[PDB]
Amino acid sequence: EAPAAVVTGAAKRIGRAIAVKLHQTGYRVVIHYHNSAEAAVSLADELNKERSNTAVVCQADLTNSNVLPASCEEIINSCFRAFGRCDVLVNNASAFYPTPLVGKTVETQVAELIGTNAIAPFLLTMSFAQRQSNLSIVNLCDAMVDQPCMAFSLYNMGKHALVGLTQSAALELAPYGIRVNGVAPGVSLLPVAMGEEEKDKWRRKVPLGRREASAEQIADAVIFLVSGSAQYITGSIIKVDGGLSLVHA
Amino acid sequence: EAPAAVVTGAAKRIGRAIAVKLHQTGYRVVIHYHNSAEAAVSLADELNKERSNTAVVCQADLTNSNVLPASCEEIINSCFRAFGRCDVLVNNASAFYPTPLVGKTVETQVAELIGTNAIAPFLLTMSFAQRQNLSIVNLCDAMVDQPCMAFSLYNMGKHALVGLTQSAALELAPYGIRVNGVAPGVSLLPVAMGEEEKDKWRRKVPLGRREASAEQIADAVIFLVSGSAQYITGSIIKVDGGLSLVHA
Amino acid sequence: EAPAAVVTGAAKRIGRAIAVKLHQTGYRVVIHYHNSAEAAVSLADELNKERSNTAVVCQADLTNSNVLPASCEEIINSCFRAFGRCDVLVNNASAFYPTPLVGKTVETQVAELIGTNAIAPFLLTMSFAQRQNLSIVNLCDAMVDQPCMAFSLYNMGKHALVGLTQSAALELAPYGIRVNGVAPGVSLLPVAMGEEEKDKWRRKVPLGRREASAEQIADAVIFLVSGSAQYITGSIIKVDGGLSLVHA
Amino acid sequence: EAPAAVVTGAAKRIGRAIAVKLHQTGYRVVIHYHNSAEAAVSLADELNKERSNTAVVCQADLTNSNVLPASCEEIINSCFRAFGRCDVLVNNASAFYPTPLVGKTVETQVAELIGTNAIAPFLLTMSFAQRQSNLSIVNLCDAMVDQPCMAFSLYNMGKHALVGLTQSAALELAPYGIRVNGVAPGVSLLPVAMGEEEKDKWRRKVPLGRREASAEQIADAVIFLVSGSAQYITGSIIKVDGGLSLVHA
Ligand SMILES: NC(=O)c1ccc[n+]([C@@H]2O[C@H](COP(=O)([O-])OP(=O)(O)OC[C@H]3O[C@@H](n4cnc5c(N)ncnc54)[C@H](OP(=O)(O)O)[C@@H]3O)[C@@H](O)[C@H]2O)c1
Ligand SMILES: NC(=O)c1ccc[n+]([C@@H]2O[C@H](COP(=O)([O-])OP(=O)(O)OC[C@H]3O[C@@H](n4cnc5c(N)ncnc54)[C@H](OP(=O)(O)O)[C@@H]3O)[C@@H](O)[C@H]2O)c1
Ligand SMILES: NC(=O)c1ccc[n+]([C@@H]2O[C@H](COP(=O)([O-])OP(=O)(O)OC[C@H]3O[C@@H](n4cnc5c(N)ncnc54)[C@H](OP(=O)(O)O)[C@@H]3O)[C@@H](O)[C@H]2O)c1
Ligand SMILES: NC(=O)c1ccc[n+]([C@@H]2O[C@H](COP(=O)([O-])OP(=O)(O)OC[C@H]3O[C@@H](n4cnc5c(N)ncnc54)[C@H](OP(=O)(O)O)[C@@H]3O)[C@@H](O)[C@H]2O)c1
Ligand SMILES: Nc1nc2[nH]cc(CCc3ccccc3)c2c(=O)[nH]1
Ligand SMILES: Nc1nc2[nH]cc(CCc3ccccc3)c2c(=O)[nH]1
Ligand SMILES: Nc1nc2[nH]cc(CCc3ccccc3)c2c(=O)[nH]1
Repeated sequence: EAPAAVVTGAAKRIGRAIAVKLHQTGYRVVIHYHNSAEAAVSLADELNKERSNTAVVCQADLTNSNVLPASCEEIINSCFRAFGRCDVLVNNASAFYPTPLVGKTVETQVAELIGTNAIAPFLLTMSFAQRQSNLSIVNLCDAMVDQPCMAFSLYNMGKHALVGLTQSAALELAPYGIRVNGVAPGVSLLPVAMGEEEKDKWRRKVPLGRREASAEQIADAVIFLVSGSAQYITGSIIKVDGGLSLVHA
Repeated sequence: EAPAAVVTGAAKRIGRAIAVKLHQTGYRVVIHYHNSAEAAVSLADELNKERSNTAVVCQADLTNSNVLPASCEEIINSCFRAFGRCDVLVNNASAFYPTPLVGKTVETQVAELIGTNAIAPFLLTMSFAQRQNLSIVNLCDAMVDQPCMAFSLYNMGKHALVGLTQSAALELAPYGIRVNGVAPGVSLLPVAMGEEEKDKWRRKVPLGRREASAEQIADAVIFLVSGSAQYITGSIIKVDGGLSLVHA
Repeated sequence: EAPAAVVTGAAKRIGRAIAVKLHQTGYRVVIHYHNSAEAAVSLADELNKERSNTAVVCQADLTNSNVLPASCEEIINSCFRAFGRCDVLVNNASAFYPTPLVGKTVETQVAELIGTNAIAPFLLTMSFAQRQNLSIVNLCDAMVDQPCMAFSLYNMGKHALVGLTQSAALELAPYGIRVNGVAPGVSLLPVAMGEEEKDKWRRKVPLGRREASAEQIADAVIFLVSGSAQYITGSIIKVDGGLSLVHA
Repeated sequence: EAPAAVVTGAAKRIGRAIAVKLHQTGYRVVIHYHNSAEAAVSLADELNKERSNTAVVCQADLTNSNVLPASCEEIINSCFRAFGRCDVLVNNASAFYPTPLVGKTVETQVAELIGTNAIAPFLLTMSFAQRQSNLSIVNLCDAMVDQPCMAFSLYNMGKHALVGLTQSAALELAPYGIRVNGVAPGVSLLPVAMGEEEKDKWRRKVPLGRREASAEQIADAVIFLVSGSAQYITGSIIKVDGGLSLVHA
């Protein structure tokens, strides 16, 4: 019987690449999405045509609120309903936008940036563990946490809290045989609204190849961490940044 | 005239010591409190006896909610109202208790632990910078990489505080605002904790097999706000007696 | 065409497991040794039984001295003489004994601990890169920030090795050479160590309450040299089962 | 009885400013130098003029060799000889030059960069503690240690090893009442050999003030760590870099 994985924000980009690669490893996947309904349905269709009844979709908003604990519990329950088990959780969904210290209200920004990056992963970790072999959780972090982008405090705080969770959950869930790890990209798939000249500026900063990581290169590290080649690894953050975090100003 | 300082959770323990020591150095102080009104007033009385009209109190819940941004804005305004200036912000207030992954609802635990430790300091930082030797000092934790068992949300809150310290230091540097952290290991142990558990933590400490007094924590805060630290920003000073260096 | 790998201290324990797994993956291997001649030769015969002329041995002392650069140049050259190429360098050889701050002379301790853990890896890296999916893997230590009592020089050697990993990754990236690290917590425990002391360390480990097999360490090395890690440089992968996260 | 301090590389720049401030704090100082004989003697004069019998000089090469343990033993002995006590050790002396992986022999480069930045500090710490209130050691580290200069491997390795010494010695010497800390400058007094356009390039990188640290601002952090306001601080490294280490590439 095939193991099952939950991947958050899996409709497109890096989340999709992780969902695809986990499926290619033989996982049945729950494809979580928020707004991207068509891309999520289309991804599940491509994976179900490869192997029938191996991909389902699951809609949930991961913004912080008093109903968020129930939304996260349902995401996890949707895996057990469709596949009868949950072996892997991948915390990939993330809001990303500036919040300068000097549109959306601040309480909305806080709820989205901390909710998606830290609080939902915490509640998803709770539910994953409480619903319970090679069990593992993989958190999508940020290799640039110590060298943050200007005016991204709430986003930076969220990813720092995610490092804390990864270490805290690794310690506490180790007796239960659940490994908690992280993957930290530098520059991978750049924002869609980012101009090409701004893209190349960041590409030129990368020592290894002067380019960004492909989504597949991120998914490769996720797949290593969930495999039997990493059975002793827990509380480890693997940066996949091509040397970006090593370059001085 | 004299510089003014905002200290959150300043009625007792580490906050009180920071407030006293800032006052002794010549600062006028806002003593923020949530539940400890009497203690806050009695501290203010003691400081006002020393120098008239140099200490005020301020009440605010720092739990995460829809009204939190306004509460943080009024704490900062309270400093400008009393003293006409705000030079130092000390983010000391902090909820601390366990949250097992496997009583208070989880949404309330999130609101208090992430609220007091990370979100309130974020909102106070915003208000501090917006209203302008200016410095902010965040009360971190030296055991962030070696967390207490079942203290996930608290650990998440303190990790986020490190992130705020670094981000704020970067963004506020052009404005002349320095942002630093002080990370206690074991200082004044929780009032609830038992003597047995207290002495266990004390023997772990390489330096003197004792805990830090609150004023040893305050000494590091006093250094960071002074002219001796004019070039220091984005730094976190451990005050743990070597505790974080000890293996399992 | 089959790639080639140099593994230092490959006669026994972790280095042997790394040598075996690299060979099983399709690498031709230089098995470096210092004193363990019989074990190194025994491994080479084992591997050459599997595939003919795919393993050679290389004797060198990796203590710091004026002949160390020449020795490291010869180790790298032996891989080219045997196999016509050098694709992978694994710095595994390591001296490990206490050096109290308050037998060997101190200058021998400095030469041995800093030589094997830091200086030889630097000199091997120089010779590796100068001779050119190229990668280097350095054997670090997950407990580098929570060090064993009275192991100063060893801790210094391992800290310096983290420095080399980061510096070489930055500098050799234009050449397409990746430089990474594997950091074990508790793996294969010392040979003469009593099971009672062994169990004290095993009990410290959150994951499974046991030490890492040499094969589990080798697994992270195999991943870092593979095509699944072609964007990974300057990274240090902990294989410690959550040990570095446990407070005193 | 006024306390006594050893400052290595104390004839010029940061080391000199540390020696001066310590003297102003009431310490009697040993001025260690290697080649700056005129500057060291001149400094001892100035300090002895202000307060008689408070300053001596001590010449020593801190390059790694078999005689280095003896040289370090002698530097400490020189403090006990002049002042009858030794309360503070400041490890400031340091060689700083590129060692690309692809003018001196490599063996000489290894000996100077690892010797001065790591090994001599280790042997001085050993000799200091062997001869033993508020006793403390301050190691001059580097804020840019995880974001190193290109082609500075051996220097960077030496500074990394110095962080490890600071933490190891703090742990080990704690039962003896000896605190061991570090100060990590980012951009401070820029090297003499550097061009003025390079200097401005580095100055522009600094978030706080767009300038470098004066030697005195570095000395202020050293003075704090040796004082009674830091008697619970051990194994801590204080960055004095004006936020430089927080700036991404
Ligand atoms: N891309 C990079 O260069 C880079 C660099 C460093 C770290 N990372 C990390 O790696 C991961 C993947 O990166 P990425 O660039 O692929 O991320 P992304 O495209 O910016 O976001 C991934 C998904 O998150 C979901 N999401 C956003 N807000 C949500 C909300 N409020 N509730 C529920 N879902 C929400 C979105 O799903 P829907 O489209 O369905 O709404 C989105 O597709 C992220 O966690 C990121 O932080 C990426
Ligand atoms: N104590 C230690 O050994 C230690 C160790 C590591 C880190 N630290 C850090 O150092 C700082 C001070 O330590 P401490 O032990 O003195 O802290 P504490 O006693 O646990 O809390 C300090 C104050 O925070 C306020 N507070 C708590 N919850 C609040 C809420 N929901 N809204 C508004 N205010 C709230 C309280 O004020 P009211 O009484 O008025 O309600 C309390 O007096 C903290 O940030 C802590 O994380 C301390
Ligand atoms: N085992 C663990 O629990 C653990 C924990 C943390 C880190 N590590 C790291 O992982 C790596 C391997 O661990 P291990 O326990 O297997 O190592 P180890 O047995 O202690 O040493 C490995 C080899 O190093 C060689 N060596 C020692 N001194 C040498 C010298 N002066 N010149 C040349 N070679 C010398 C020896 O080769 P010969 O036999 O031929 O003399 C020895 O077999 C090491 O780098 C270690 O620091 C291991
Ligand atoms: N300046 C900065 O921007 C900066 C940045 C980061 C870290 N730091 C650290 O802060 C400390 C002070 O910096 P600095 O710029 O003042 O250093 P520096 O001027 O480059 O060197 C300090 C002293 O070290 C001595 N020295 C050099 N090689 C020696 C050897 N082989 N044996 C014995 N002594 C030797 C020299 O003494 P003599 O003149 O008598 O020969 C020199 O005066 C250093 O440890 C440095 O690594 C400085
Ligand atoms: N969720 C999310 N989180 C993120 N963290 C970092 C990124 C993109 C990396 C980047 C950051 C700043 C400028 C150019 C490229 C990113 C993203 O695109 N989405
Ligand atoms: N807010 C707050 N935050 C805190 N962090 C740590 C403490 C108490 C000291 C301590 C630290 C680590 C383990 C046990 C006890 C503490 C506290 O008493 N209040
Ligand atoms: N070279 C070498 N380096 C090492 N670092 C750490 C170890 C063994 C792990 C250990 C360290 C201290 C006490 C018990 C077990 C070890 C070893 O066995 N060999």
